[PDB]
Amino acid sequence: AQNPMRELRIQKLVLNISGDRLTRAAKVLEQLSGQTPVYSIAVHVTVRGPKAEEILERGLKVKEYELRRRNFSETGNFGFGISEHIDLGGIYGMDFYCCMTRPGERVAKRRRCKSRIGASHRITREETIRWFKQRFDGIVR
Amino acid sequence: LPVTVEKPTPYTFDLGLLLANDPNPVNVPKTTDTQVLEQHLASVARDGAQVLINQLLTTTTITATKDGVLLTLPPPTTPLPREKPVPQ
Amino acid sequence: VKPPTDPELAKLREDKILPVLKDLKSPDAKSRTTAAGAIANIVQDAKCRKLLLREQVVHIVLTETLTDNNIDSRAAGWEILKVLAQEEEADFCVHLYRLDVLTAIEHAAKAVLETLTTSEPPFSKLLKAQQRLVWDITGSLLVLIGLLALARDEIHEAVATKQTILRLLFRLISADIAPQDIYEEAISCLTTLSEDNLKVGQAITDDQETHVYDVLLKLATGTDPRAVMACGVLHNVFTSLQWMDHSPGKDGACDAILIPTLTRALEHVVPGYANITLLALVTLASIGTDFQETLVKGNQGSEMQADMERVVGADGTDDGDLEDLPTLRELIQTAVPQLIRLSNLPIDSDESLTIQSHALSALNNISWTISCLEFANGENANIHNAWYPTAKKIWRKTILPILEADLKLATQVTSLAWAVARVLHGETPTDGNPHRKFISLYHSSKDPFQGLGVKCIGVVGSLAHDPAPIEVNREVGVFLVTLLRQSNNVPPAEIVEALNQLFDIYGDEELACDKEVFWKDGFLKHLEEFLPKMRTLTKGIDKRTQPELRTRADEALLNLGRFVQYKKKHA
Amino acid sequence: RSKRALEKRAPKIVENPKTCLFLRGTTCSQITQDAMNDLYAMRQVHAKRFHKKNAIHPFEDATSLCFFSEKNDCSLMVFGSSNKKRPHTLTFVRMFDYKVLDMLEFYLDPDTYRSISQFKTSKIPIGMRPMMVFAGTAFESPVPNAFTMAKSMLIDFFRGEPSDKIDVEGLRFVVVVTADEPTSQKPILRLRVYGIRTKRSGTRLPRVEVEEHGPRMDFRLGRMREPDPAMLKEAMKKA
Amino acid sequence: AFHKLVYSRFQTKFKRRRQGKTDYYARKRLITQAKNKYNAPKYRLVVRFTNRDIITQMVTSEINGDKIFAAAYSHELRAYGINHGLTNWAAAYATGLLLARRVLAKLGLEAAETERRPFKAILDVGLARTSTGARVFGVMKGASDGGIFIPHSENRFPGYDIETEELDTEVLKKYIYGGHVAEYMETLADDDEERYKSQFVKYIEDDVEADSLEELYAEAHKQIRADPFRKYVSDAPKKSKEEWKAESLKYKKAKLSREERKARVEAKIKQLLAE
RNA sequence: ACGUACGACCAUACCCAGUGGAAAGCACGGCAUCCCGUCCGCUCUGCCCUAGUUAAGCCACUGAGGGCCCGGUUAGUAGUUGGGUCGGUGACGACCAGCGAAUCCCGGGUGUUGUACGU
Repeated sequence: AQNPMRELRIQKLVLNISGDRLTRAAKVLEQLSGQTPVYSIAVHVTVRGPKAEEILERGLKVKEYELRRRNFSETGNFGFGISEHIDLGGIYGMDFYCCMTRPGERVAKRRRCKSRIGASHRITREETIRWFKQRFDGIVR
Repeated sequence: LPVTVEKPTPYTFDLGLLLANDPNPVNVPKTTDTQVLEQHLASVARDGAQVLINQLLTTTTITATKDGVLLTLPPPTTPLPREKPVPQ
Repeated sequence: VKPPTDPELAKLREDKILPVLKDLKSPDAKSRTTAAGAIANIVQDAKCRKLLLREQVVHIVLTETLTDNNIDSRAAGWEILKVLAQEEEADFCVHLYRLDVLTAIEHAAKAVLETLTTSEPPFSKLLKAQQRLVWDITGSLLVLIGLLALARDEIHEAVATKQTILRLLFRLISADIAPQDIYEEAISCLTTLSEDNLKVGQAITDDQETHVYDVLLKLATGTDPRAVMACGVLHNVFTSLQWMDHSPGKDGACDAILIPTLTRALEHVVPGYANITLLALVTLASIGTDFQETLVKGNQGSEMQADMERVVGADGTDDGDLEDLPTLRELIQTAVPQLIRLSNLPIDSDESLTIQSHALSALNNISWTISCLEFANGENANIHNAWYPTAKKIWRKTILPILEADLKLATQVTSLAWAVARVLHGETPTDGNPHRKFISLYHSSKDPFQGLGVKCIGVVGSLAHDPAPIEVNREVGVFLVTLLRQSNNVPPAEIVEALNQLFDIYGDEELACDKEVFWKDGFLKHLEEFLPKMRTLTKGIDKRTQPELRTRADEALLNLGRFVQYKKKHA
Repeated sequence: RSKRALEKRAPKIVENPKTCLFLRGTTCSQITQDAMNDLYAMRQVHAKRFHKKNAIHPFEDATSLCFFSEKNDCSLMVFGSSNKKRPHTLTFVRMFDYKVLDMLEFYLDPDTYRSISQFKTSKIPIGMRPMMVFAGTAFESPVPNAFTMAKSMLIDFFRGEPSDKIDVEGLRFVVVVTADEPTSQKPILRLRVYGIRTKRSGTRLPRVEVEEHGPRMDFRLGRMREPDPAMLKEAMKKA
Repeated sequence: AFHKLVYSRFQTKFKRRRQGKTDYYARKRLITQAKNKYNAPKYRLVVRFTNRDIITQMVTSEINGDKIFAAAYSHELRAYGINHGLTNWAAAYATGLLLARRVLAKLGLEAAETERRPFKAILDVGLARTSTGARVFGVMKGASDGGIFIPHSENRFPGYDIETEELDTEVLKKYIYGGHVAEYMETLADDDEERYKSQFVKYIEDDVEADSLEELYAEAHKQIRADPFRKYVSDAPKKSKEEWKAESLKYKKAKLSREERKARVEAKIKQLLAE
């Protein structure tokens, strides 16, 4: 049947903004994420933990809980973009890219006994779509 | 059970490579049973190794901090080829 | 130089070969020169030249006539040997090589170079008969060294080894005071010698005694009429020295500089001399073929997450140009519309038929070279943006009126249309339903990968590959499934390419064609029925004859199993 | 990083130990693979292996051997091959300045061959060089012949790393190669590996006892390509 | 998404590299270093950390490949008094001390040919990262304090500054007797209540505290130096391994034999070829 | 027999797709004070084996699966030595020796094994 150890989980939420303009945008990512962003032409920061779902919830609050079908990738990750950062809280356009993992991802990234994750445990597109419909009560069209 | 063996030809030992050329002809029984061939070959090898470490222990040793008694070896005298020749 | 006996026992006696051989063996130079014309006329005829080779005339010429101190007997011997070379095939050239004609040919080249290069008599004050005999000698040297270069690969290497003959070619093409036939033969022999030869290109670009590369570059840059015959030689130099867009040599050594003058040659062609146009089209097709390994040698000398973030974020845009590949810029901007204009000429002349055939060949080469580049998921975007409206122009101007109307011409336009449809990917202008014309061509059609039906299957797969009017995709899918059910009367290459096109068309489930065409027509049942029959026929293919077809059919079977499992899972 | 590699690749006055190379032919019986496995186990520190089944013949053309020796810095090669004419062959090649100096062929008898795994004692530790004893009349010949060449390459195989000081806690293993006297049939060379267990029945010196492990090989020497005197005179010299 | 296009020229790696358990480059570097250029074998001390356990053998390299001299595990420390946290630094030092005592007891430190030599070793860390403060150096410190001689520096010990070469021996002596766990328990007890109960459950129910942990580890070390050959039984020791052999055989999914393979081929012919 | 650690042969062990795994061990997992390292406790390092879960890793089995391997064969052939004898103006072909492949085909296989500690 189903296991509690195969439930979906947000892994990360990378935020990316594309001389002086990068310097100004680095402070915006620093005040939004709370961490120091890194350069590449473009700046980006990686956000994990319980604040990542808060940032993604605010980003879905910008797009009023509606996302297109073409945005959900076939790997399982999904992303979108907002052209103005003012309504989150010079106009800056930034995109939100989010990755989905189950428990047991560490078997692909550890040093000792690195292995491939199984075929029945890999995340698919339709499960991500069902998760999106279930949690935030958003409609995919 | 003696600790030395006397053969008609003297051994030609070369301690630089831990070597002992033996010019005394080995008498192969040439029998169908391989077992007696194995004990004859092992006896010849036993005599060779006995002469080898007897000539090794004849050479002076020195105890060391590494805690291993070391046997000083002469430089190698057997001619051998070379990987790459002498520069300049 | 063994004195073997001559067993003359032919049914037809040598009534005239014996006096010709006696006159050739005579010590008189004028008699030998007079008999050279008769011997050449006899050698031009068939069924009697073999009797002259039974006389061992070639050894008598080689060790006695060509070794004579008088230059006239040497000229007659070289005329005899060049006539015998022109009449007979390359095994004669191998026979000359095994008698060491290369040492004598280099000695004669050095002697004639010493007589022509000297300014002490000088060469200019000589009589017209003497200089005419000298130029006839050099013509014999050039035609013989060209045929020996065309004989075999090791003979080509041995000719490229000798420096004196290359110096003679450099002095001949740099002095340019010879008559036009000798200069043209020197150009042709440098063309044949420069193909895939590092040594010839190095000697061309490294000469400072005459600076031959400077003269060739100056000629190729200008509007000199014969200069286009030189240009491909430089192209062969740029084929040999790896002087291309990724790493140019002296003065930005790329083929793009060679482009416009040849294009200017295309400006010299008018609707309603032809060797110049044919050589220009051959050189352009050569550039178009060589641009493929130019690309792979350019490429020879995390990211997936970034590509997914770019694709999913809907941030796709078009910018930039082909600044890193200027040869492609000069080909697309100038050469492609000129070949389009040249292809659509009136067909009132057979010369125009040959010109149109070579133009379609050049367009086929450049279109296949461009279309083999991967444009999936927006990679190499600027090249696609440059090529796309010109590719639609090629489809509108060339493919449709030719297809409105020869098996060879149909094969060429099918290959060109496949090359265009591989990069258009369903954005082809559907005017007058060209896929129905392709279906009619394939039905009228009735080593294995170059058939007409294979290219017809390939083009009708690509036209509906991506979103395009559902009815075109419906007709293509019905045709492909009808081909797959009746697999008894088709070659396996057609089956392999039809399966590959069926994988590429109906792959993902996001498209409307998967819901509207694939599941409504029940193609999965036909594929599941087809799987054991295609397993039997791919077990029927021998491996030692066509290993490529066997490997591609095994790949087709594995991908068919994966595809039917995918469509069973995704419903 | 490549500076130390170039320094190791450079010729040096005091020679480093030679890196052997084991490579396999197109056809190879299981006996020849087991023999190369045993020899590679006994030369485990200074060796390299190729699992790519290279299609070369060492006696006809030696260009591929020169290419492999310049690419991998290998001055000693063991090539295993199998034919209907010659059932199990191991050819030993010594090369000098990336050109072939000496080659020899050993024909192995498959009926009397025993691997290391079939003896069940304590084995030799990795990298400890064994003592050598060469008992036989055939090794002492005035003219340079086959058995002197076999001695001159089995010494180079089993020498390992030279040292002028050797602790007594080694010296526990002997490699015994023996050749019959040159009499019809060609003489048979024999390679045995033995371990030394000391029993002190004598008052002063210990008495050896011999226990067998390792390969049990019966070679017959075959084809040969002797070195040229020009390479021999210049590579036999001493610094 | 499709077109698996292939690869008979693809050559696999070794068995213990596809599983990712051994790096053969570091293994070759370790066995070459150990030779000493004298022809003397050197024993290398391996240490591997699982979750819940510490595995410490002391291996030597052979042709068949390896011979365990003496193996010390973290399980039998439950026989010496310590029962909670058998993975931390203090258990690592205890396992190193137990391993050194075991290898020095079974060495004895009838016709030997050597005609009081302390023991020698080489540290093996495996695929574990060799950062400072890592418990591989705890096992190494336990071995080097137990009586064997390991060539080592104080660079990788914890409580060691990096911009000056001073080792705070108070911090090291705190980690030997598990003082970091003690002060962590004190901090979690004072400034928290949920985590100090969520963790340290077996510490709570067995009624141990900071100074009790320190004296208990000291008594454990004295017990290790007293009699290092105890035995432990934990859960369910059904002995007489033939019983375990029968139990494993009657839960093993057996294969199909050659007659059964012929029967399966006949069934496949009747089901697919003959439908 | 099964499990771990360390290994030896290094695809019979890999690749894809299905079904199952008692005991213990492996894992997954929990936490971020200290040692330590990051854009991010993701990896690395430290603390807890309590709560969970065999979903994946791992192991086992299945598949007219792809691949791979062993034995017999294809061959002392092709090819090569233009190395030697006869033809052939030649190109080259017969002939005699030495060296000497591979697919196809037929039969079988899908891991053996060492030390230590356990269930």
